[PDB]
Amino acid sequence: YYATLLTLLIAVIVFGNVLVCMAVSREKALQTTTNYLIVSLAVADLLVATLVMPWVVYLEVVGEWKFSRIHCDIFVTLDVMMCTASILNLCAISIDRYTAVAMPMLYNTRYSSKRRVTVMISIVWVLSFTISCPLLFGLNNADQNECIIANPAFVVYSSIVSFYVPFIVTLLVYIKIYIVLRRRRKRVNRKLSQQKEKKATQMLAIVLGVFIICWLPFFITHILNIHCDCNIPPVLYSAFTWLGYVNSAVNPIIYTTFNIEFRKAFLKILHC
Amino acid sequence: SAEERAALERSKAIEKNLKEDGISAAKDVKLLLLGAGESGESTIVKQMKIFSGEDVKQYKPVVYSNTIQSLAAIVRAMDTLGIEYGDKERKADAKMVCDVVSRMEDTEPFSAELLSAMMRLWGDSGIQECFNRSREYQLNDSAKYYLDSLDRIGAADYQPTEQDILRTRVKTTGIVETHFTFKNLHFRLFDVGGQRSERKKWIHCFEDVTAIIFCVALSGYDQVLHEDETTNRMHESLMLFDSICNNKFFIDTSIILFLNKKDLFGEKIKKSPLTICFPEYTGPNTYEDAAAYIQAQFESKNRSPNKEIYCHMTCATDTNNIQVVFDAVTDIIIANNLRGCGLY
Amino acid sequence: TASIAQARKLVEQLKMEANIDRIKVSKAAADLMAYCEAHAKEDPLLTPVPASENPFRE
Amino acid sequence: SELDQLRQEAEQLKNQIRDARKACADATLSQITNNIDPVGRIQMRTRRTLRGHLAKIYAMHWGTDSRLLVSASQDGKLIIWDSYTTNKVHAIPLRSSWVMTCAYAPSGNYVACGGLDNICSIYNLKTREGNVRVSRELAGHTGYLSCCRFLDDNQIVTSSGDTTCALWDIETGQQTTTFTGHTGDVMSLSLAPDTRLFVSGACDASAKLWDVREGMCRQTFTGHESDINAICFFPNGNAFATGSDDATCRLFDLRADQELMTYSHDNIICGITSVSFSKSGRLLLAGYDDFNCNVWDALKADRAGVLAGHDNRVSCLGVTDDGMAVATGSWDSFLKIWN
Ligand SMILES: NCCc1ccc(O)c(O)c1
Repeated sequence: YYATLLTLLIAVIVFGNVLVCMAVSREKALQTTTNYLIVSLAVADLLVATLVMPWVVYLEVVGEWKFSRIHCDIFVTLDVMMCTASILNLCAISIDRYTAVAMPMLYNTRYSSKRRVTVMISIVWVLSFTISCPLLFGLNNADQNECIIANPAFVVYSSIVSFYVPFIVTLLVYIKIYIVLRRRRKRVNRKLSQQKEKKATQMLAIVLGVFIICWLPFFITHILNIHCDCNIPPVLYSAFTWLGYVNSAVNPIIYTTFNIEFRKAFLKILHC
Repeated sequence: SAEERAALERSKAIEKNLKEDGISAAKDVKLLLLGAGESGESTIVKQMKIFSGEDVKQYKPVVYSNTIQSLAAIVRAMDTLGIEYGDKERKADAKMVCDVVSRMEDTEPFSAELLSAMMRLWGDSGIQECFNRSREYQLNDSAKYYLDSLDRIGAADYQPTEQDILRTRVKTTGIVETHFTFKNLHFRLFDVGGQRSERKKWIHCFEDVTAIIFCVALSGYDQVLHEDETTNRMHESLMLFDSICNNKFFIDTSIILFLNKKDLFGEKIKKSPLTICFPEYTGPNTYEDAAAYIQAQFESKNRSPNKEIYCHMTCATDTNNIQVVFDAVTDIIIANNLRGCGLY
Repeated sequence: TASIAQARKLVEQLKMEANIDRIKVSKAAADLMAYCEAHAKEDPLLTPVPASENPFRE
Repeated sequence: SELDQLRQEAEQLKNQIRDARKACADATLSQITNNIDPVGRIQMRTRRTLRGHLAKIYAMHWGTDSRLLVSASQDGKLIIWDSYTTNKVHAIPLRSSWVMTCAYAPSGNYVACGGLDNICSIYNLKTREGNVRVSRELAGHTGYLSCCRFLDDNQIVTSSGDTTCALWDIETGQQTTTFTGHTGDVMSLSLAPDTRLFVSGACDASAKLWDVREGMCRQTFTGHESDINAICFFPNGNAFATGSDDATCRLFDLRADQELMTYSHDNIICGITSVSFSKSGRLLLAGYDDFNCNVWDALKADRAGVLAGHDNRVSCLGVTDDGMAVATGSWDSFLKIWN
């Protein structure tokens, strides 16, 4: 009955993400491949906050899922689909930045630019559907009013495909982008230009750190809670699950408040 | 209707060709070349251009049409000057040439009849006299050359060129496009040397240029022309540099600055070392410190956080010019891509 | 003496223009209005043309 | 000596011209038109959008059939559009992509273009092959071409950034008449309805009325402070209007030898890139650097309406001969047809 204290999280997730969508939809300066991937991320966060989080609150209010079984199967499927889509959008953003540095001539164009954005967004939503799809039938094995994902056939598969592979992708790519930025920094060698590189060597760390801290403890618990008898009370599992959505609340700021064009778009939107 | 479908097929063919051309055209690097005098512009262009048959192979129909239009001009000279042909029949041939020109058919395939009549016209002493009186009626002497060789222009059907003048395009003046490649990048350098006109009106057309290459001479630190009203080349170079650096259309366009004639500069600074242009300069009377001061004078004109100036000192015999531009372009593109992501 | 030839050309141009006849502004304005009024009913931007007649709306 | 006498005579002649001007400048259109109704609010909408250019559009011109529109952009492609269906009719590659002006012949047989290469290129649109090729190149200018307009199939008027205009014989490929007297670069031309007179606007802001057959400047007009970017004629041939970098448009009458009206507004801080009139001459249209085109009531010096569908500076305007449609083009690579 204290689930309603999570209401502000929903309000925050939607608010920040709508600003991102409007920042792009109300502006033309913000028409880049990174801005399109950022909007896709904002959409995944808006959909998890709108379609999943109110039911997370309903379930926390009353621990018994006093609703239909079909509704739960849909809720669970959307929860997985939207969280997976958000993570995969983070991967798409990281790889687009890699292309931007590793192959500057392919990034700075219009035809291959549109093709890369179309392919990355499509593959993100295709994989999120494919991964969550098995939860629409059979394997959920829900019992009475409890409809929590706990089937190893899906839990291990989903954890590996939705997180660990995407996880290892961004960190190596982000580190490699840093290796390239650092090796060029040490050759180009007035203080601000090194400082601008330094902000990059700090902003990359921010993107990686928030991703790692928000999703890592959930998926370890997610597998461990089924793997063996262990000290995982429902309060810890739920706390990590909520942290997973906190990541969705965080994304709009680390992705859009460092970009001056987004700051200007936000000031226009906010009448500031 | 069938007519509308035919129109749609033509429209689709046009759209397809426009898209394919846009796709290939976008894969390039655009560089604008500026300076405030003769400077090192010609030196940097010659050095960058380490296409040679490209124009030669492509202008055959142009030389051909110039040859025929000129021959018609000669016929006009014939009647204007009062120079008659020995064979009056050739006057009818002269009329044919004028009709070819007036019908706008001088770019069309050259028939046997046109060759026979034009060769008959060319061998007449009155056509050579028309050139002898070219001072009264203006005739194209290059076309004269091609007319002397007209038998080859006609009988061969196609030949890239008969002259290495490259049509000269001396009157073309205007903008001179230099195309080249290096490593994996293609470049188009726009040597805008002939635009003796107001820059405000034509500068905007280069707003989307990848980078601006600006060439100044170090030896100009004390070089004053009478046309400069006591001002030296260094100050004219700095004033133009500042004008372009803060131009509203180039706020985020990076500049690659070449300081040329470093040898003449180093030798000249033995006497009056940088005192003449920068009387306030204080420091060792050396090549390195005078050069550092001058470069600082150019560096100080960059007032945009999203712009940088690349500097390199050159010598006419110093061939390390293509790699410098290549590297500067690479860093400019990377910086622009990094700002797209917002990393940096 | 190039500036003298230029001054001569300027003087001749001004002497020519100085002898051009002129009409009153109120008359020119009245004629301009008369033209606009006479054809006002004919101008598709002042009198919108119905879609059955307007080739861009049909 | 002689130089000072000639300079003083020139000053006396300018003073005499100014006084001759005051002799007639005792009325204004802005007062005489207080006796007529306003056009009211004009709410034009786009009916067609023309897509295809991949670069800033610099020139556009309507043909005499009100159906075929020609445009040119930095892509180096001159495109002929069917304004009713959006179907493309022609795409002409250019030998030089630095194109700033174009025109459509009144006969529908020829088109022209030019720019920073100082060459005016005339193309033949009616061929046996079905392809379009260069019919002529007009060389002899020493600066960029700012405007080209056809008088007839065999005669074209050019204006360049060489302080001069010229009348060219297309069939011969040579200049036949030159128009001198400008000091700054000349930005635009407009031809009279009867082809016998034309006007030009210059950086020095002195627009001039030229006699096509005489080869001399017949009238000099002043009023702007900065460069004049666009000029057009009033449909009856007795008046013209100019736009400048002063965010001002001015209407002049050739027989009055006077400026009749000034078009300005407190909220316009962008210059004028194009000026045109409606068939009746009642509406004056001007393109601006704030990504829109204002429609002015030419007899009121007020705002009739605004066309504001562009994302970049407006570069060209035109009106059909019958007044049925207004076309615009801008640096955003799109063309629009307004009705
Ligand atoms: N509720 C957090 C989202 C979630 C839940 C289960 C999963 O297997 C998964 O990959 C993601």
